[PDB]
Amino acid sequence: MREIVHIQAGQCGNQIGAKFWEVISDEHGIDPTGSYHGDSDLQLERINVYYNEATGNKYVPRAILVDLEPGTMDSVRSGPFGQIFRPDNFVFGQSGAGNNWAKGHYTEGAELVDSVLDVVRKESESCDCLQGFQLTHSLGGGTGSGMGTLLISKIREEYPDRIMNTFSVMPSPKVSDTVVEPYNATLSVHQLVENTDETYCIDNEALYDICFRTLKLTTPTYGDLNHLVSATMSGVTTCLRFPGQLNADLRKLAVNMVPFPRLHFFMPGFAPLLTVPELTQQMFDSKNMMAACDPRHGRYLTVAAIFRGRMSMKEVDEQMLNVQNKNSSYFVEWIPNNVKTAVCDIPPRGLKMSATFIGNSTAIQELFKRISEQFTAMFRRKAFLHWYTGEGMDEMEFTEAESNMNDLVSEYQQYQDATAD
Amino acid sequence: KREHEREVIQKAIEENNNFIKMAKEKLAQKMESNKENREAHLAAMLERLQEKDKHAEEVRKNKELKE
Amino acid sequence: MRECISIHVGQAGVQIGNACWELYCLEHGIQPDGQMPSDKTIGGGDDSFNTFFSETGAGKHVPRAVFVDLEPTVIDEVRTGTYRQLFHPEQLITGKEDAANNYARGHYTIGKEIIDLVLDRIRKLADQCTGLQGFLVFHSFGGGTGSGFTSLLMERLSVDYGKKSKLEFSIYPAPQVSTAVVEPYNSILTTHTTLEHSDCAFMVDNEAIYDICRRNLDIERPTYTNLNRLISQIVSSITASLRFDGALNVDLTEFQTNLVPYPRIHFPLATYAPVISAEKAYHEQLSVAEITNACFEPANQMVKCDPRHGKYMACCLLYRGDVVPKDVNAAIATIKTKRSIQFVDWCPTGFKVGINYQPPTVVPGGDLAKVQRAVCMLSNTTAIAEAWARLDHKFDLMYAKRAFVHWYVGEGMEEGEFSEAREDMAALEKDYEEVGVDSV
Ligand SMILES: Nc1nc2c(ncn2[C@@H]2O[C@H](COP(=O)(O)OP(=O)(O)OP(=O)(O)O)[C@@H](O)[C@H]2O)c(=O)[nH]1
Ligand SMILES: Nc1nc2c(ncn2[C@@H]2O[C@H](COP(=O)(O)OP(=O)(O)O)[C@@H](O)[C@H]2O)c(=O)[nH]1
Ligand SMILES: CNc1nc(N2CCCc3cc(OC)ccc32)c2cc(F)ccc2n1
Ligand SMILES: [Ca+2]
Ligand SMILES: [Mg+2]
Repeated sequence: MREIVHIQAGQCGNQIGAKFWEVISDEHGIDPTGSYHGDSDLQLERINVYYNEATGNKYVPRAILVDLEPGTMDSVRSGPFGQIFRPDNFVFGQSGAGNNWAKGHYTEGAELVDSVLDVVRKESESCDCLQGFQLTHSLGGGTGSGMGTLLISKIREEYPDRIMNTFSVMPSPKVSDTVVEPYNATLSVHQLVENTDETYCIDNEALYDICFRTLKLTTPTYGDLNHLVSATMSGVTTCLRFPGQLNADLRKLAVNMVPFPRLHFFMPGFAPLLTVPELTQQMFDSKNMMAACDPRHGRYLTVAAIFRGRMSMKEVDEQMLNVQNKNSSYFVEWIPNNVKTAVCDIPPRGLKMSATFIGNSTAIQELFKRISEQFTAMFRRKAFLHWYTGEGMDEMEFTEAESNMNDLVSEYQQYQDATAD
Repeated sequence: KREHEREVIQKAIEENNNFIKMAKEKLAQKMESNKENREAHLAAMLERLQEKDKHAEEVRKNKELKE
Repeated sequence: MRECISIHVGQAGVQIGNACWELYCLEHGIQPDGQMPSDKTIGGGDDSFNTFFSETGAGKHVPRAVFVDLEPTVIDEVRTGTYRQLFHPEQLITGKEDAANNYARGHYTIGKEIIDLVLDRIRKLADQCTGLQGFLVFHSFGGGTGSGFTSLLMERLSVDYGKKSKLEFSIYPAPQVSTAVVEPYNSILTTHTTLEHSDCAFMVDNEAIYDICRRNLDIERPTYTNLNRLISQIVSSITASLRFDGALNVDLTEFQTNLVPYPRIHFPLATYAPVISAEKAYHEQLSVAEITNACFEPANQMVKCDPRHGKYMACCLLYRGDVVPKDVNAAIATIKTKRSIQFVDWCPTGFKVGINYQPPTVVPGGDLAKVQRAVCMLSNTTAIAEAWARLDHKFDLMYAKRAFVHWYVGEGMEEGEFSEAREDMAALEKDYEEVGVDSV
């Protein structure tokens, strides 16, 4: 057994965390009660990675639901599948975070945090071999951003030798008008660079543009966006949840994908939104990236691809060999064989062949540059500093997160520019 | 000639031994420098995570200087 | 006596042990429950196959082997597979967390947690031995367990068994089957850490084996099960001299005299023939001279290199099956005139020949044709140093940007171990140059 401990926080955190559990429950053959009505035993082989086994043959998500307002918490169990969760593992506040990061990190989240920590430990100590954690949250919603990054900091203090894998949702003025989101995200990133091993950048700008342009949804709902995210999220865990040639776990992914501890922000991709050449073509196409970044604007440090479906893998071998050949100037030459692929037989519900694409591209600096621009438009003005400096923070705490993220892109640009000879 | 016959067999023993020795010591040296090293690293990670809790004290104490 | 204990480390080592020990059983007529109808010496004997199998009083023949992996996936398949009955549980040693493709975790972090248990199990095997000869260590270069734990074990074996012989079967990494971008790092580290502790190491290049399967068996996309079944045939040829009796049979240790001219130059190049499919072998019978020629076609080597653009310091032919020396001698004489076989100037050019009459076996439902006769050539050629150049080049590309080196340092290693390892490899490559230079 290799147990990941799941953790949803804040508004966006809990919602994208719910559809995750729905989708993999369905793939693994598990109904909203927690019993197994599935065809193939391949759906149980690695079932303990995300699922506590309960007598009566009931499987309980190893999940910790968290928020500083009980609204989101109620909608969860009311939602589809709400009754497969462990009732103890809900941990709600009351006051709320009010889209302030200082409220989630230092003050109001700080009080609720030790109660969450208690729930982590109980589930952790029940693990034969703890991989580590994955946290779903957003980087604009005060609870997910500030408390999430505080809960990371605290979990790392107590499990410094476990992997910290987060799904972070990036604010886009095309999806939320709330003015202080460049502040929240930048303060979260200052933390994510230092205390996570692997972060999938789930960009709302990229989810919006996708639904608008490719899906032609004139006005898309947080339910249309989050439809993208569950297909993404189901992809980048397929090698955790199912057997394969490789013994995929959260640490082997970090070792192979993170050439430098700070450059651990991944660009995810999904296809289709077909023939093996088209998946491969699309899955490297900027239009299928779940981060608003062009790969052809930087270079790939490392890449991992998951082919789901029933396909001639010899074809996939040549197809993936084709893309690197024809796109060689877009993969750093100083990391040999930096493109790996796995192939799973079970496709998600509804597609006969998907492909999922994880990419450490130096073009992610594109995403961080956007947020660094929205930030400085405010900080040059000192706008809204009272929501934070009132909660006790210094101004140099904003300057420091700003120079930290500035550096993170300098470094992405340093390795895009680097050459072998 | 017998004196030399026993020097050779004594040299083979001497060397087979000095080899088992330098191995045994090279390992223990490596394993020790490794324990030190790996620990120094985990202690560094905590000393800085813990300076994060001292800055959560300073931050909260500033907001009590607000009332 | 003259017993050999086999140690199978990590995924590749353990699965190749499966291939090998299933093949041995089929060669010696041992059933999956360990019983051997032909052995009338019950509970023991000093027959040749006893060098690899001990016998219980109840008639079971038990591999003198130990499987070690830092996680349980791969060894659990043994514990429940067709040959589960062959192995006493104590022989199958697993941990909980693997090395996560990290030499450091394999060698230090995770691996320090299990080494004593492993050496204790190895000792329980050595203690059954009336005249233990040495160890056969199967492992990958690429994996974190394969590389880091193997070398920890090798260091420790040198301490507990002094100069007693340690041979290696080492899987050299290939992009077509690689599992990790870091396999060059693990490769250089374990090669350096082990060089002093190994007496002879037979390298298997996964791309060589992959190509051979694709060309000669046409498997479109060969599996580990495809590769391992061919590896086991080459392993079986090298060990056939220890497990089988024979008038014309040459002990493997006698070939080692010729194969190792200096302690660091101990990497022989293996080449095997014929590897042919059932359909392509039907009605087509391959002569002693045909299979012998195959040995000098570079596309049949276990390692990709050009012996034609290097020099030989040794050349051995291990034949099994329907082969007599007259044929052999004829075949060699033709090849000598018609092929590019240049020896260094300091060693004789003769070919050392062994013949085991027991014909090769195939595994049920395998893709290899069952042939009447087969050969494995073992040559010491400077050409093998090409494989070190390739690997050394990949190492350098990443180590100049220090890519991934933090995962090693965070586990307790120092950059100095990397440069110390690489420098050893650089000297190894220069040693291979020096030996081929002419005398003065
Ligand atoms: N020929 C062959 N090679 C294999 C096999 N399994 C793994 N390998 C090779 O081994 C290399 C990786 O090392 P592994 O043995 O899989 O890893 P490990 O020894 O279990 O060590 P860990 O990292 O802790 O898992 C890859 O380059 C593979 O090509 C196999 O069954 N047959
Ligand atoms: N993609 C996506 N983004 C969301 C969702 N809900 C909220 N967000 C984003 O998260 C930010 C607000 O964070 P929020 O979840 O409300 O924080 P919370 O109230 O403490 O949980 C906004 O910028 C939204 O764009 C969702 O369901 N999907
Ligand atoms: C847990 N997620 C995960 N991990 C993977 N690993 C671990 C195993 C070695 C590995 C080496 C890599 O070299 C660049 C990249 C990635 C990976 C992985 C690999 C795939 F080819 C496809 C999907 C994957 N998904
Ligand atoms: Ca007997
Ligand atoms: Mg393993």
